Amino acid sequence: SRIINVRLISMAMTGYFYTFTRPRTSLPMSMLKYDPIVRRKVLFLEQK
Amino acid sequence: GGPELGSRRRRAALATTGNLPFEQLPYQCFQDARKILQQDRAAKIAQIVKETEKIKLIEARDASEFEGGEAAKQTRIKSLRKYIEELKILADINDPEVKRRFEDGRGDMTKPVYRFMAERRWRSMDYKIIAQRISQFHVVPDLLPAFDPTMDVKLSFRGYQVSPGAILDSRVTEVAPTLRMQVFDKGERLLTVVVIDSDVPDVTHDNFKRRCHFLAANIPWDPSKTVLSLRSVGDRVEGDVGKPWLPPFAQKGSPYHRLNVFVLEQKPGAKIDGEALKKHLENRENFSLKGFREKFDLEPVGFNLFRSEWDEGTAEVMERHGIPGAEVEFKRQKFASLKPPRKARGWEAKRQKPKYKSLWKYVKRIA
Amino acid sequence: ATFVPRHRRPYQFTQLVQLSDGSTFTVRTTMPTALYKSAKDSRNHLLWQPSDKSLK
Amino acid sequence: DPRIINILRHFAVLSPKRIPPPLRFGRNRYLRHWTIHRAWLLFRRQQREQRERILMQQHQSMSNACEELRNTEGPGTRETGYLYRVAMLKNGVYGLKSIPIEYASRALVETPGRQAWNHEWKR
RNA sequence: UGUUUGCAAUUUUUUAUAGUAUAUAUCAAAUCAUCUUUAUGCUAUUCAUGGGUACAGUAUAAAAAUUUAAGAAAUUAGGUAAGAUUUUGUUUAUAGAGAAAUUAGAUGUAAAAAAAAAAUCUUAUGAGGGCGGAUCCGCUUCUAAUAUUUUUUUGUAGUUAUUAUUAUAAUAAUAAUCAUGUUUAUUACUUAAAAAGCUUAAUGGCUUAAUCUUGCCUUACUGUUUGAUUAACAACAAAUCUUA
Ligand SMILES: [K+]
Ligand SMILES: [K+]
Ligand SMILES: [Mg+2]
Ligand SMILES: [Mg+2]
Ligand SMILES: [Mg+2]
Repeated sequence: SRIINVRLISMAMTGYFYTFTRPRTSLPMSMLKYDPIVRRKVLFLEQK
Repeated sequence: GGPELGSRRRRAALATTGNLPFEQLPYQCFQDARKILQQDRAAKIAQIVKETEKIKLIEARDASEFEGGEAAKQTRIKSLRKYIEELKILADINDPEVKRRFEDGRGDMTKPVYRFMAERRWRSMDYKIIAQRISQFHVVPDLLPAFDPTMDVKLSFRGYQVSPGAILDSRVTEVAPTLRMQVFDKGERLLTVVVIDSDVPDVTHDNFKRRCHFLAANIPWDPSKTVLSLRSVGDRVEGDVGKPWLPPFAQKGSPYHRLNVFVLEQKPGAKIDGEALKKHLENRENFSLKGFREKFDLEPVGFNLFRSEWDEGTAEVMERHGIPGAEVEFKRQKFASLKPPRKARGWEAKRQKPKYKSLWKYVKRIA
Repeated sequence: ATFVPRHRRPYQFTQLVQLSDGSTFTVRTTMPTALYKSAKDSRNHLLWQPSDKSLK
Repeated sequence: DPRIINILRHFAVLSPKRIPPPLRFGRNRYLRHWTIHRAWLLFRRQQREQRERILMQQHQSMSNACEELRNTEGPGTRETGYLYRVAMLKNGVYGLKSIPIEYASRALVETPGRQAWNHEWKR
């Protein structure tokens, strides 16, 4: 209940995602990850 | 007001200001601080004359007088001679123009003062990186048991200065490099330049061998010479070329090759025979710097590094010079498990033959 | 990457300190006063001048 | 509160962003500062070597007298070196009244006082 | 016209010229937000809101500024780079201050410089040593390097000063000596064990980093794959480490 599992959706609209955990009483996650569909580092943002 | 006078600021400041030496600027503190150093340099020069005349007295003195013989007389003149050198450097290390002349590159390197500051500049950064390249790239103990560089060596390929330990292309490293060597010691000595490739792969014996890519000797060098072109070693400058420059190459598959550019000093009055140097490399396919140095009594003084691996231009460079070995690729040796094959174990693994065809719904197509 | 801290120092003046004996010396201080006339000091304290009878 | 703001305004000026920036000298000025720097350090050497030379000479004089004093005898029927052994005693040297406060407290001053010296002092 | 106003001072690159690969200049970037009105106002004086005058290195009237401490707070833990290296406890002292509050402390040494002779091994991709079967293997002499000897010694100055003799100098002895460097010096080695710290108990480990601080980061990546855990758990599976 204290920790939630979020989904970091790629901003290349390729449908790839990364799942990381973070506390509810925190800000949304945002990272620069490697999208294997386009094979390039793009911006991944939390789903909601 | 042309480019021969300096920079735009100088050419500009040299036409709007007055003509007056920098030492004669009428500033209180600057002229009061130049008066302290003034009478100091007069006191140091007055000490060089007192220590100079003190050596003659010790020079024209029977060794029998000294309770220690001739051995105690050379150790007393040794400390005196060294004490004079420090006084010659301390007589101009505070001069404001000597610092300006050395920084502008117009300083005479035949004087101890300029060589003292030139050496204090090299050690500040350039020595540190080359001392690191020797250890990290395992030049020592691979090539030499121990090596502390004493002179600066900067090599440039076709004008562009290459940093120490940089993987260069097979086309860039196709012509003899130019060595920008600065020597901080007095006198003129003969310098021997040896470029050795220490990573030549020998597949027959499963090890690496050393191949010399360039060898020259009997190169007179003074602390006033800066540039040395390895192309004209026997045409313009005096020297004996044992082996001309060989284009570095590295076959596909093998790791990067290290090419070590070594500068070795010959002892005073020791000129390597032009025919005995070209005989050493005869029937020698594993050039050993250790043995070579011990035979000619040389001493390593300077060193620089640059690597070379397989690149697009490697194949074509071999064609021009006929270097054989282009159609040879190296693959990493694979070590398979040493465990003998064993029968599979488990309930499912046993019941995997046609005998248990009725139980194949539990044994086949398992995720 | 170690940071190189810069010194944070206030403005300083050169002050003349005239003790109770009339003697004057120069000091470096932050106060804006020019001359500090000291009526009471070690030169007018019995603990520092036990043999003086005028202060006794 | 108003007085406190006056205090904060003093610290706000000392903030790393408000204080002046690092100096920016040209070559001629920089070279001139180098000579001023070089001379000052040498000047300290001369003061240091001079101050250390006097300190050395004084110590040698004490050692000479002490070494000589150790070999002497007397006065009268006193064993050799009695005076040397008595001089090395440190009775009260590290006590509270070792050094008179008056002598130490008096210091050097740029200008003298109304009465530079008191000759009327009586025991 | 970014970069300090008196003049080729950092690195690399661009361009140009001379030049035959070098040399100088130039350009860009990195390092850094230094503040920029050449006077138009002020000041003094003088002369009728005003008009002059001032002559500037002892610079000047001629610009002292012209249109609410985060380096006082947050215990943020991973990749990488650099810097720091006993931080715990105990003990000593220290206004308020006490059994119990903060701060400062708490090992020692070195820094002019050695040369030379043989011996004992050990190593060497040293002499492509020699002999048996250039590199492999077994024998092996020679040189070189490290280590070791208490071994064989020789030298132990110079500089500053003192003392002694000698005719300010010379000689001998004695003491000091890291210092051309902003003394808060600096640099290297050394400073028992336990303890502190490292997400959490205990055990082991780390102080030469796995701790701490800071800069930039998010590889806490995708696919497949190697060798192991003396063939993980004395089977299988879920697992742990590791390679390309
Ligand atoms: K970090
Ligand atoms: K300890
Ligand atoms: Mg950690
Ligand atoms: Mg403590
Ligand atoms: Mg098993």
